[PDB]
Amino acid sequence: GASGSERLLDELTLEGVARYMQSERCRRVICLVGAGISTSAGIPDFRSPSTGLLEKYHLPYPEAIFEISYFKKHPEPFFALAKELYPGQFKPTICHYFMRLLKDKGLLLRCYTQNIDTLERIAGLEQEDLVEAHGTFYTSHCVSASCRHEYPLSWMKEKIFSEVTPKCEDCQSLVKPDIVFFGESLPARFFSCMQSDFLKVDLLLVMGTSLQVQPFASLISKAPLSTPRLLINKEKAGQSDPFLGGMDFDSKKAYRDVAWLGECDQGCLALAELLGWKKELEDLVRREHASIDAQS
Ligand SMILES: Cc1cc(C)nc(SCC(=O)Nc2cccc(COc3ccccc3)c2)n1
Ligand SMILES: [Zn+2]
Repeated sequence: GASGSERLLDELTLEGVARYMQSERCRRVICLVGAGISTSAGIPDFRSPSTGLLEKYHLPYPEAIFEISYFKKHPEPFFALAKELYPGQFKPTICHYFMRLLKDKGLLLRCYTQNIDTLERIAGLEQEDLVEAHGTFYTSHCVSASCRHEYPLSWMKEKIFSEVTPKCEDCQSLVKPDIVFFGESLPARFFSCMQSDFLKVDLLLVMGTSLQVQPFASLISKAPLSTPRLLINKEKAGQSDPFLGGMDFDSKKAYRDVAWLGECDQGCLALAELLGWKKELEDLVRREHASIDAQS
């Protein structure tokens, strides 16, 4: 039920969420994550103005570089932009490894991500664990329907840096990263998984997303009425627009939604510490970071 029935959280705080998580009531967690979980890895949110998408690629207009139609006839700008924005290193954040701990602890049902940077995979989430709602750079495909040859990121990276427009070795068609361009539908996996997972969820962990991009944002409304929802984000997000239901953190009717405001790494660290996981998290991160730093 809603605010009229027995609530699952004993209090609407990070401390209440932690007690809930270590109770028998909470077995299956869905993470919903966005660009906010990767900024501390040095990957800007290209939707944040302070980063902002300087682009004299001589486009007929700015949005074209995001459009699938334009890409297919003029791919060079996109791949030039891809070389410019290519991360200098792929080191997942404390937040990413917190989700790996969730997996290790048997609590992770699914991570739905809006990010295309592959850090969830590098952190040790497996394909079965992931719904990459906006696609990913991890794999690319020949765009010809009769071919659709798949290429790994290692192949696409070399093409991007060598500034050679990637073409299929089998048919010489364009090869496109598996990211969702404007004009493309979200992956079928998104809708298939959503239909099943939200029947099974005990906790929504919403991290590093302002829940402004649809249909990803609508995911929070697919939770059962009783399911607690914890937002870890720099700003409060997900409340209904008073002009145009969503999160209710602060009203007298609030019963299940909690907002922890700050950096995602710091919120996840705080939650891990409550859970008694801080040493485990520290050890995992320092080990994986050391390994990545030492890549030779
Ligand atoms: C493995 C890996 C490799 C790379 C090139 N980038 C990343 S993450 C950093 C990042 O944002 N990169 C990037 C590259 C190109 C375009 C855009 C944004 O424009 C679009 C255009 C169409 C669909 C979606 C987004 C962003 N990760
Ligand atoms: Zn092909």
